[PDB]
Amino acid sequence: IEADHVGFYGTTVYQSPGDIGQYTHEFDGDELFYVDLDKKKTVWRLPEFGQLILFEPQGGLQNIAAEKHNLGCLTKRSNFTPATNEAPQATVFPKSPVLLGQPNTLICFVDNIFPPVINITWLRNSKSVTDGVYETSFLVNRDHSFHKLSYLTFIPSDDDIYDCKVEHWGLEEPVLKHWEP
Amino acid sequence: RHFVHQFKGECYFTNGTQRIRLVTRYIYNREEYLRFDSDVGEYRAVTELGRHSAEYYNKQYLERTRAELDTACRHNYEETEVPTSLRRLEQPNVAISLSRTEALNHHNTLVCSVTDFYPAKIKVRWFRNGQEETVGVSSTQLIRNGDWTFQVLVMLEMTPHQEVYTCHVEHPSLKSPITVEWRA
Amino acid sequence: LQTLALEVEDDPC
Ligand code: NA
Ligand code: NA
Repeated sequence: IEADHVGFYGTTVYQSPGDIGQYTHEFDGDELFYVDLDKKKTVWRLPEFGQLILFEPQGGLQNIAAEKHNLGCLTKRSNFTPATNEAPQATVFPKSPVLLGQPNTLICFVDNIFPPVINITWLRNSKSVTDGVYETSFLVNRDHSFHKLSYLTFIPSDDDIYDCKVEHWGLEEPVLKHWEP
Repeated sequence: RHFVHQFKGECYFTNGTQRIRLVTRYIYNREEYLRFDSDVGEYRAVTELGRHSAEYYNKQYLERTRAELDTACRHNYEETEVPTSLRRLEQPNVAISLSRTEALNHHNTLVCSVTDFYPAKIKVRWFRNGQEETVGVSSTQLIRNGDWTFQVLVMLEMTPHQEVYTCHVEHPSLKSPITVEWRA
Repeated sequence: LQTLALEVEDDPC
C-alpha cells in the first residue's frame, strides 16, 4: 500500500499467560504514545505532542479488554495452537558521531521479536548498567513480529566497552552485541 | 505455551486527506485471519480461522468500521497530526570523517554523517573541487533512531591527491543547504 | 484537540 503518510491507531496486543497488554499509536513508523495500563495514563514519546493532543486512556483500555476477549475466542477456536518463539536480532549503533568526551547515546535496535516479551539490558565493561536507560514500546512490524529500541546515554571514553544483552524465549543463550569507540 | 492476539488499525493518507484508505487487521499469534479494507468495503476472512468471523463482523460492526475512515482517520490527521507529527522539523547535523588513515595515492572512503533530522526526506550530495560526484557514492539505508529523528551515512570512494571535498545537504528544515568541507 | 482509537470489535466466539 503506497501512501504519503500512515497512522497506526488503536494498535493493541494481548498475550496469555501473564495478562500482558499494550496499546499504542504510531505515525509514519514512530511511536506517538502508549497507554500505561497500570496507571491508566497516556504516555507520549514527545511530551510536547501530549501537551497539545488529548488521548483519553479509556479508549485504550476498551481495546485491551476487547483483545483479551478476542484472545480467548481465538485460542479455543485454534485448538490452543501456541505462539512460535522467534529468535530476535540485535544491532548497536550511536545516535551521533562519536567524539571522546562528548555526550552521546548508544541505540540497541532489536528486531524479529515474537512473542513481545523480552529483556534488553546494557553492560559496560561486562557490568550491568541501568541508570538513565530507557526503551521504546514494542513497535509493530508488517509480518506481525515486533521491534524495540533501548537507549544508553553515555560519554565515550577509550577505556569503556559496551554490550547490549538480549534475553528472549526464542534464544538458547543470551545475545550479546558489542560496541566500543 | 504462550498465546498472542493483535489488532492493527491503519490509516493510509495520500495528498493530505484527499485520499484515505483504512485497513483493520485481526491477528492470532502472527496469522492475520480477518481484515477490513475500505477499498473492499467489507470485512473478509484472510485465512480459515476467520471464516465465520467475517460474516459476523459485517453483520454487527460494518457501518461503524466504515465510519471510522472519517471519524478516526480523517479526524486524527486533520485535527491532531497536522499540528504535531506533520509540522515537526529537526535540522540535520553534518560531519565528515575518513575511514582509514590518510595516505597519498591510497584508496580511502570519505563518510558524510548526517544525523538527527526529521522528516525523512533529505538530499545529500558529494562534491570534489566543485564537481558533483556520481560514481563511487553509496548510502546506508535511512536509519530510524526511534526518537523521531533519522540518520544516514553517505560514503564517497576516493584517493587523496595534493584537493577539496564538500558534503552538501538539503532538507525541509533548512532555508539554505549545509556544506561541510574536507581538504586532502 | 483529541485523537481517537480505531476500535477493536468483539469476536462472536
Ligand atoms: Na455498526
Ligand atoms: Na544536496
